[PDB]
Parts: sequence; structure tokens; C-alpha cells
Amino acid sequence: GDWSFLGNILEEVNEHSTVIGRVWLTVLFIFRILILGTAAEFVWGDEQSDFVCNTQQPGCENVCYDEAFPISHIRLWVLQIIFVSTPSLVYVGHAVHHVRMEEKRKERRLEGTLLRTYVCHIIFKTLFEVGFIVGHYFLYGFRILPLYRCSRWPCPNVVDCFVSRPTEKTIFILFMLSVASVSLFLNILEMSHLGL
Amino acid sequence: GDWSFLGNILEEVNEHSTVIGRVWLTVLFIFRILILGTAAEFVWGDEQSDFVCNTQQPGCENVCYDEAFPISHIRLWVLQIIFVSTPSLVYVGHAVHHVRMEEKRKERRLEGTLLRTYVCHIIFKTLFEVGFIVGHYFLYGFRILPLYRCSRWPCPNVVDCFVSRPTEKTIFILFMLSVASVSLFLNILEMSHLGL
Repeated sequence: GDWSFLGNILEEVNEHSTVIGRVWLTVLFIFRILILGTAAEFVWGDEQSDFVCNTQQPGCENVCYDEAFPISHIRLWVLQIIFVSTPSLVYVGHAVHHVRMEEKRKERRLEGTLLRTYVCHIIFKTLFEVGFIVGHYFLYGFRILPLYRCSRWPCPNVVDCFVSRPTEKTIFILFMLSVASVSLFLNILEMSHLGL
Repeated sequence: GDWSFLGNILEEVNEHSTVIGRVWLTVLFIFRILILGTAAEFVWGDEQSDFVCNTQQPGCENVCYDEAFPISHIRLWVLQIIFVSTPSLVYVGHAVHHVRMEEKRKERRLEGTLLRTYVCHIIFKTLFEVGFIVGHYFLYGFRILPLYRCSRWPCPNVVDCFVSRPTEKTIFILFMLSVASVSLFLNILEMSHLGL
């Protein structure tokens, strides 16, 4: 996973953001992207290969892994990162559009419409963070148990399947939840600081 | 399989039967019982162990063998032998009952009621032989093909199963059919000889 493109564009908008937005962005780079690439990706690497079911039924392990894990937590966190970063991109686009307009108009900072855009970007970041948190909760909760019982066809009756590294995965699930909540708190502080 | 009991009782009724009934009995001993024990039993010995199906489905081979072979030909021929021999036993019982009665009455051959009993015994032998022949035909025909296609649950879709020794089994099926038909002809000759 090469995050160079997103990185370069978000460090562009480091220069154009509040101090609390610079903290938010540093958190995104260090506690989410870096963790994902240096730790979480390896934890989930053998998610299906080490998933085992007590059965001689061909196909059962496939369908039971798929039912237990409709989308891997790591893919969900990738999507979360991209969607929470998208409003920053929108804002920096608006800002650069104004810089190029000012240059052109001459040929021919957080005030006015850039403030409304910044506040909206904060709002959307907050809502997307909340949405991904809630979705994670309803999909998986915040704990992976070792045992998963499966009755999906072709599995005969109910079969016992065993998850890879449930405890390490639980630790990283809770870590990512905490990081997301810190991000939410930072966004709240941004709104308060702007208001006051 | 120990046929000593039946053997001794049928060689008792050798003494009390027509010449054609002695031929019938010799055929029963040599071409049916002896063949079954010295040849057929070994041919069918690995009927299920060498029955193979192209599948990874647990249980499928069991149900497919059972559907292909609801009753092994050798068990069917054992039953046939016993049922075609039963009327001879009834007749010899009647005859010995008359011998013991004559002895008793003194204390105190095929004529009369023994003739009616003999003819009835021939009739029942004929009908049972015909019934087992017809049943064999409807159940299996007179040929075992190497391939059996099976769709019985739990088999997925249709599976290809392969029979053990189909050609040798076909040879013995036809041999036993011919022996049964010879027995029928002998019974017909008995009725004719008695009539004439």
C-alpha cells in the first residue's frame, strides 16, 4: 500500500490548517496509516489461511470465513482513512483555487467562504468518523472471539471454526477505536476554538 | 457359509425323489452352492471396498453403493437357493411323516397324497425360480456396467462411481441365470414324466 499521493496532498494542507488540524493530520499519519502498514497488515495477513473449521466438507471454510468476515478490519480502516481525509482535500482544493484566482486576477487566510468550507469539512470528517465507528460496532463489535459457529451451506449442521490471532486483533481493534475517538475530540476542539 | 444342514436334509430327499429330481438336486449342489462358495463369494468380496466415486463429499460413496446395490447378487442367490429348496423339505417331511405313521400303525411310494404333494412341490419350486429370475431382471438386469451415476444426497449434483469387477460379475450373473433356467427345464420335465 503506497500512500505517497495522499500523503503529499495532506501535507500540502498542513500549511493551510489550524494548529489542531495539524495535530489531527499528524495523528492520521502516525497512529493510523503507519500502524496499519507496520503492524495491523501483518496481523491480518494470515486471516483466511489460518482460519480453520472442524469439518471434512469441501467449501465450508470458504463460506464460513466469508460470513464471519464480510470485510476485513484492515480494508475497513483503509476506507475510513480515505473518507475522513476526503474533506481535507476538498478544502485544500477550494483554497488553492482561490490562490490561483488571486494570481490570475492580479495578472488581469481563513475568512469568508474559506471559513464556511473549513467548518463544513470538519463537520463531514466528524460524521464520517462517527459513521465508520458505528458501522464497525454493528458489524463486528470491538472484540474478536476465537470460536465462530457457522451453519452456512454447504456446511453440515453447525460447524466450529477458529479465528487467527483473536487477541492481537482485539488489541488493534480497540487501539484503532481509541485513535478514531481522539480524532473526533480534536475535531470538536477545532469547532470550539473557531467559535471562541 | 455352512450348508451342511441343508445338504444333509436334501440328500435325505435324494432317496425319495424321481431321477429328474436327483438331477435337479445335483445341479443345486454343484452348480449353485459350490459355485457360490468357491467362486462368486470371492468375486463379490471387495464389492464395497473397491467401489470408488469421484468426489470429496463425505458419505457419498456409502449412499451410492447402497443405491446401486440394494442387495448383493450373492445374498440374492443364497435366498433363491433356500426358497427353491424349501418345497423339497416340505415333501420329505410329508414322506417321513408317513413312514413314521406306518411304523406306528404297525406297532398298533409316490402314490396317493404323496403324489399331490410332490407335484405341488414342483409347482412351488418352478414359481419361486421364476420369481427370483424376474426379480433379478427388474432389479439389476443381467449386466453390470462399470460406471454408475449417482445423485443421492449428500452427493453434490451427479457423481461418477465405478464398480468393482463388472465383467467377472456379469459372467457369473449370466452363469447363474443359465443354471436357474436349466433347473426350470428340469422341473418341466418332471411334470411331463409324471404325466406320461
